[PDB]
Amino acid sequence: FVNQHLCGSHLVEALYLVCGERGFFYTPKT
Amino acid sequence: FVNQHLCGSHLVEALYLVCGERGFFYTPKT
Amino acid sequence: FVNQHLCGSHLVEALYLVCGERGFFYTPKT
Amino acid sequence: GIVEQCCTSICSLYQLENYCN
Amino acid sequence: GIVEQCCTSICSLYQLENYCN
Amino acid sequence: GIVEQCCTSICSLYQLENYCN
Ligand SMILES: [Zn+2]
Repeated sequence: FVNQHLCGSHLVEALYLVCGERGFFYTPKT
Repeated sequence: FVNQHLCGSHLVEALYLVCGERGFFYTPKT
Repeated sequence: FVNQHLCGSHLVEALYLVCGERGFFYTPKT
Repeated sequence: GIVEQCCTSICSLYQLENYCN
Repeated sequence: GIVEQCCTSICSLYQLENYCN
Repeated sequence: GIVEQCCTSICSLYQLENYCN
């Protein structure tokens, strides 16, 4: 696997693929 | 709901979700 | 058809649509 | 317009809704 | 190449078609 | 955090995996 530059919705697309049915948390800095 | 930073195709993805079966017009400045 | 500004995954989405079942090669500069 | 506002600044879903048919 | 051209500049669908199999 | 790292820098799929449930 390679490293990624991921902004915005692309980050959540990546989490979706990495985690699959495990699900995930999307937690930006506030 | 939160405010959005949307460029390029991301804008049309957002319109698709907001409008659903109502449909929408995508009208960039020319 | 119009010209395109395509970065990252947007490029592969475009190739997918242009090529369809023909398939395609995604070949970034190394 | 809306396309430019959303990209150069930010926009709300309610502003986007003005473009629904 | 095409990947870099499309991102740094612009490209056409016909230029992209050169990458179909 | 991870959201900011992936966008300002780069991140791996293994770093992302820390956010799976
Ligand atoms: Zn994007």
